[PDB]
Amino acid sequence: TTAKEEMERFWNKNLGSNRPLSPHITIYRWSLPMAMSICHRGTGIALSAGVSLFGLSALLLPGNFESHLELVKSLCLGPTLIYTAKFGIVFPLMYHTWNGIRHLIWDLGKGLTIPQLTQSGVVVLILTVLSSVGLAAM
Amino acid sequence: PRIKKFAIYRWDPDKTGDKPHMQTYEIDLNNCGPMVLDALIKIKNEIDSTLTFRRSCREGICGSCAMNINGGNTLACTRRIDTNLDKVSKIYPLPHMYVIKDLVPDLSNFYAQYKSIEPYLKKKDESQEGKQQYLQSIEEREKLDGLYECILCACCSTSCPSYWWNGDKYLGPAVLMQAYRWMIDSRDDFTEERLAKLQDPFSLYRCHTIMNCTGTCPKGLNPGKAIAEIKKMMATYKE
Amino acid sequence: STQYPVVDHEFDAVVVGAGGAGLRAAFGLSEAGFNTACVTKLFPTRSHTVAAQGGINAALGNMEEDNWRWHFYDTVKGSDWLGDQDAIHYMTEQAPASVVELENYGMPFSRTEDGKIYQRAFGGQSLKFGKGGQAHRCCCVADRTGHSLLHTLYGRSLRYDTSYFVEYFALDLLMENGECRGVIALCIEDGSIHRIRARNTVVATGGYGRTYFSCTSAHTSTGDGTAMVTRAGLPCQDLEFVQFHPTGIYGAGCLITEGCRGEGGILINSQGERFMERYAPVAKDLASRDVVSRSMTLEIREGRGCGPEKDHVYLQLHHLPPEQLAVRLPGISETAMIFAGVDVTKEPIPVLPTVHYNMGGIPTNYKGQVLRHVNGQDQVVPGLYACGEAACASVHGANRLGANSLLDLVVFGRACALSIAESCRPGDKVPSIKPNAGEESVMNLDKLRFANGTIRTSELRLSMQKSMQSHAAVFRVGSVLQEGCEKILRLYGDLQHLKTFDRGMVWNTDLVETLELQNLMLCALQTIYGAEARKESRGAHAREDFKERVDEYDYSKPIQGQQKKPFQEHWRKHTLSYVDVKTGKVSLEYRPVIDKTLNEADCATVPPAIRSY
Amino acid sequence: SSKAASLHWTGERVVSVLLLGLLPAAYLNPCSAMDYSLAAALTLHGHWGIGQVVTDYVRGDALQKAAKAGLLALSAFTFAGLCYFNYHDVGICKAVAMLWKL
Ligand SMILES: *Cc1cc2c(cc1C)nc1c(=O)[nH]c(=O)nc-1n2C[C@H](O)[C@H](O)[C@H](O)COP(=O)(O)OP(=O)(O)OC[C@H]1O[C@@H](n2cnc3c(N)ncnc32)[C@H](O)[C@@H]1O
Ligand code: HEM
Ligand SMILES: CN(C)Cc1cccc(NC(=O)c2ccccc2C(F)(F)F)c1
Ligand code: SF4
Ligand code: F3S
Ligand code: FES
Repeated sequence: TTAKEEMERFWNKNLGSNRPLSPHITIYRWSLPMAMSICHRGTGIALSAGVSLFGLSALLLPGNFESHLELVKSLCLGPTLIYTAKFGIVFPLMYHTWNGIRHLIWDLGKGLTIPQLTQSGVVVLILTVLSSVGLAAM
Repeated sequence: PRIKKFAIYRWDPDKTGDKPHMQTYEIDLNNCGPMVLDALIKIKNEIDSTLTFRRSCREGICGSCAMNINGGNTLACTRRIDTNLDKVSKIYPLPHMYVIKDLVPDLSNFYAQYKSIEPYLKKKDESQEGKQQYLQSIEEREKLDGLYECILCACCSTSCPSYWWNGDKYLGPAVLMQAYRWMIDSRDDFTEERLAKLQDPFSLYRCHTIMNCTGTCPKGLNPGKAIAEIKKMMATYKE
Repeated sequence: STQYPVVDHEFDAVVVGAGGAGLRAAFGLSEAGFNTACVTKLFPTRSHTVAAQGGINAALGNMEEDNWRWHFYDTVKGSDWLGDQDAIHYMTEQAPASVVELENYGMPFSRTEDGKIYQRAFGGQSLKFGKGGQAHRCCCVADRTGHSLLHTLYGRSLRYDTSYFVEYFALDLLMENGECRGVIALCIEDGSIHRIRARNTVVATGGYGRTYFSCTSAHTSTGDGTAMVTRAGLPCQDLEFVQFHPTGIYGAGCLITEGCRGEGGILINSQGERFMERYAPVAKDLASRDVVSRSMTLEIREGRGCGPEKDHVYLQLHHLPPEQLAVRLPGISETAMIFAGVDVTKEPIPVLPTVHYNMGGIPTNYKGQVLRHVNGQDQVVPGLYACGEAACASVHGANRLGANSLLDLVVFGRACALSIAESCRPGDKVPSIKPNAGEESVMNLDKLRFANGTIRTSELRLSMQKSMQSHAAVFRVGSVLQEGCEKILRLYGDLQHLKTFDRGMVWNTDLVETLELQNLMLCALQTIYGAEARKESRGAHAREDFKERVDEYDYSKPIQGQQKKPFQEHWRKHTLSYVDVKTGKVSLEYRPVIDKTLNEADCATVPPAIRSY
Repeated sequence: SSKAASLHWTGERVVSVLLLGLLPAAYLNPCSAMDYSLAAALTLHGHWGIGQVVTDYVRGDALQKAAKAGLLALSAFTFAGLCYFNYHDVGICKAVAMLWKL
């Protein structure tokens, strides 16, 4: 028998039988490294959705950009109410940027021990809250 | 007398219409060993001789008793029982695996993947083998440390979320580290084509450095580090 | 029996076992061109051999200049002259060739300044035939040498088309009119039964350490092949000779290597004195396993305890260099921390002499052929081979030399392959077995599957293990051995009253451990009866009443004015043990040790001498 | 004897460091020339980003065929949408600047 035949006979046996898949998402213990990879997907997808909505509306929706700004100005420009929108845009962007650097540091080969992971994970998490408050204040 | 509670995953294939369920066993810790396997065998010997599980060395150097205890894939003979009596130890089979019976997963695909990487010394001229000992400098031997020690418990691979979703086409942490183990071996001549065997999007590039592999390894090894080191070789190697 | 589907398999050769010997024999046949099947109850990597820590002996001469003939002398001297010198010759000569073979397969041996395979000192090994002092010939992969051996032997076996029957519990040998036809096996996965028939059968199932309460061996070391031989009415050899490894952790019963003593480990008693120099002056704490454990076990009887309840002794690593305990012995550095809770660089290791090696087993040629005993003479069983710990070519004889088993594995695994490659060709006539053959093994299986007695499998196992531990320890007297014999015989009748709960086909660990119990018992009976009958202190088997080493001559005084003792009056002979399966009766025969070598001119016979270091 | 999977991985990390460099470069030097390069890097990295998500979760021969097409259609429209905005409207840099002091 060969390696490819063993894999081919593996699936043929299990799928045609009443064997259950052992629990995975339900049972596995969470950690900071774990959770921080979910967010990088989330932020990546949310940011791509944001960019796409900005591009697609330009071709579909009529008027110039200044026309759309005056449309937002119709509601009350609350000093802390508009801060919510301004923070809610940058927060995922900056997290993904900081965590993206951490990913690039990893692909370079450095910082792949369990202590260093949880260390650099916090650094990314802290830089986010600081840069997101710092940019919303601009 | 200290009483510890164990909640264990149970499934019988020979019982008609038996659905997976949890079964609780209580154990006195005074006349029992310190490790989880010591407890597992104690309920096997006395309380219920239906609890089917894999055991061998009880030494942490074979990889039979690999299972998910308290949300972590480790060896039961190495993991000591939490002396906290109020907490109930939840024992599960290796995550996202076909259950043969109780805590016994079908590792056939896993082993098969290890066969596909060719984990054996390959020289371009094997006519002179069996008579001369191959020379390897003491520094080239240091390169294999942290890699050869792998016991193939499947703990790391079965902890990888990407290996859950793509177990069929992605090799996983354990298997990939062994591919690397035979890459940097100074005696191996096939370093180039060992990398070319990974030139599809699934074999190697299904890793996203989630790092669950190195975190859960019972032997303390670092497969993820090696996997990232493979990726580096893939972008640099020529011809 | 109309409940069990039988699926017959047809091969050229069947190797039962996936250890070192098991694997080497397996792919060696495939490499030779044979259609080979490999039957194993574990996954090949889980095989004990993985737990091996010390090293593998070869006279490569990488530290100093060495000769394999000096290694020959050390092994036979260690075997207390019960070792068959034809087999020891073959192994010691093949020692350098077989190691080079493994390193070329891809085994990551530790390296030297030169770049060659790192060798190190070990117990009972000496240069220049015992005269030249300490010898360094133990090749090792750091402290995980058996692990790496098994992995690279397994790794290499994927290169060949060997049919692996993974997790298949071999029940009995398929036998017909003396000649062996193969094996009948239970498939653990679906509960089915398979009659795998071949021309030649290789039994490599390892030791039966689980016969005792405290052993270094794995839970799956249950001497299964040994039982298959005795259920066929064939004899077992030297089963009373059980090795007690001097250094094994008191707690769970785990093992720290003899390589601890090889690098520079010291043994400490009650006062703190190096008590091993008090017993053996020349070899000190790096003496043979039967001598070192003899000291430790008797030290507790003096009252000189070391533990909380005063039962275990010590192995100290308080003084050893920190950087040495990272490249030479990193495997014990972690395993002592887990079970004992001990830092190896600052705190001493608590140890007790515990069951380690079974030098006894299935009687074997130097060619690896199984031997039956007919009319006081030797006779080869057609198509039946054995290698490794389960075998007994008596390379180890009365006492195994340190780090020789992993050699014994690779060498005699290879030997079984070569003997088949010469005697017949691949694709030869595979003899047919009766349609109703092996049915009694199936019926035995069915009886234990639906077993409903008064004593549970686990409780009877415990009753066997504790019985052997107190009656057949390091020291034993005829008085205590007699009580142990009738106690074990009583427990064989208790097998009728076995209780089994799991009634399933798929993965019945309750059934297979009960099958293992049958095997363990059959090993125990031959061990204890052979021990009580042997009235001498040879090798590991030491008698307080018969403290003398009884040979065919009194080898203390010059060999001249001495009348030779008859064969049936001394004790320098192999214990052949039979057991009637239905009544549990143990009957014993005896066959002489082989003294002649394969070539006198190349390797001279070493005559019996005084056994002391 | 091609290595397309390795080059694609390398390409991803190159555009990642390019996009990382462009963000502060846009803040420092905001122009039409920075708008298009930001429109190029922003769509590319994202297109290869979701491309990984698709290859991870989407199981099937018929589904991945449609998903990779539908993603390409979106990515093409996204790049065209940004380029139109850079040419006929204020451009990315100016749009963020106007939106911020609001
Ligand atoms: C106990 C021990 C011994 C030991 C050692 C460490 C420990 C904990 N370290 C050693 C060392 O460093 N150097 C050395 O020279 N010796 C050392 N020893 C002894 C040595 O390691 C062992 O004796 C040796 O490994 C035995 O090898 P062998 O191949 O003969 O046996 P195995 O490793 O146990 O493998 C047996 C295989 O056979 C299959 N099997 C067993 N029973 C069945 C049945 N029922 N049916 C089908 N297959 C069966 C198993 O699957 C196993 O793979
Ligand atoms: C300049 C800041 C950014 C950096 C440094 C960066 C870096 C990275 C890297 C290296 C990855 C690959 C992670 C991996 O799978 O190994 C990634 C994931 C991803 N990014 Fe970015 N990126 C940035 C901004 C953005 C933006 C603006 C978008 C929106 C278009 C985006 C969308 C995505 C998507 C969709 C993924 C895939 C999700 C995943 O597989 O985890 N990124 N980022
Ligand atoms: C580890 N838990 C239990 C959380 C959990 C549950 C389900 C999916 C995930 N995580 C992913 O799905 C994931 C996240 C980032 C990159 C790649 C992936 C993946 F490769 F596709 F697997 C995590
Ligand atoms: S790398 Fe670690 S977790 Fe993975 S199989 Fe090896 S020992 Fe187990
Ligand atoms: S657990 Fe899987 S994600 Fe890649 S580094 Fe991780 S192998
Ligand atoms: S049984 Fe050997 S690792 Fe747990």
